[PDB]
Amino acid sequence: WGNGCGLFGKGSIDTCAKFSCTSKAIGRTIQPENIKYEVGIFVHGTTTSE
Amino acid sequence: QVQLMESGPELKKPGETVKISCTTSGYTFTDYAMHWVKQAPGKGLEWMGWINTATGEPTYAYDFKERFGFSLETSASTAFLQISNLKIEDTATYFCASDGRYWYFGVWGAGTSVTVSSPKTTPPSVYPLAPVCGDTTGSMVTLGCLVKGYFPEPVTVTWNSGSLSSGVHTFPAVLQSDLYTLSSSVTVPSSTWPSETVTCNVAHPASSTKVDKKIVPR
Repeated sequence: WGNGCGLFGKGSIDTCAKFSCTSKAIGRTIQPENIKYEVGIFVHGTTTSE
Repeated sequence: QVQLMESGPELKKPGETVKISCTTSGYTFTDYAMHWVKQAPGKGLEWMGWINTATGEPTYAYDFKERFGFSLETSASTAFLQISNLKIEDTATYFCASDGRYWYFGVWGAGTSVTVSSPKTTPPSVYPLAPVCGDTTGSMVTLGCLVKGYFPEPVTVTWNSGSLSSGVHTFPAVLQSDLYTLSSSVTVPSSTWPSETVTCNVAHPASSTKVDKKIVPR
């Protein structure tokens, strides 16, 4: 009877808080045709350290 | 018998607070909720809300929330309507009801007219109004009484101590600088004026002024 109501032992409330995202991660999905491969190929001839 | 009486007409100013009382009879008080209904100045009835009485729980209509309140007193069967931060737009008549739940109620409250304004209590300006030549039409001379700038309501405007009510029309008054201006016209035949005395008696007990003005010919 002290707080807000004339009954005892129970109650009901709805607590709402606006959501705010400070930071978010992002994922990616890989398409098969989009995949590229850079393949270095070399044959040994006359060479230097350079 | 179930009869709902309320606090009478109340004089208020913007920025104050008020608790509007509704006293109920004929039934046990906590057994019926109190439906609160505001009547807008445009004579719209705007429903304020109902207070669960048991349990003492007010239920507001969303427009009425947080500046209004519903409070109760169980023993003397008096329901209270509390208002904080009075506003001039709240000048209106307020009502209470004895709850029959989703069918509403069978008994209406007596009503409470709140007046939110910022005037000084003032006696009216009571002017005997002399009719001209164009004012006499069809064997009757119309006479009139201007009641100007009085606060607060009401004013009792009679003619010759109310002896002649025949052609008397007492018109309503509206707000001018929070002062009220009305006019009253008595219709008597041309043979009765200015042969017989015609005096408009304006009784304003709120300002304690009873004014007697007789119209004289020009």
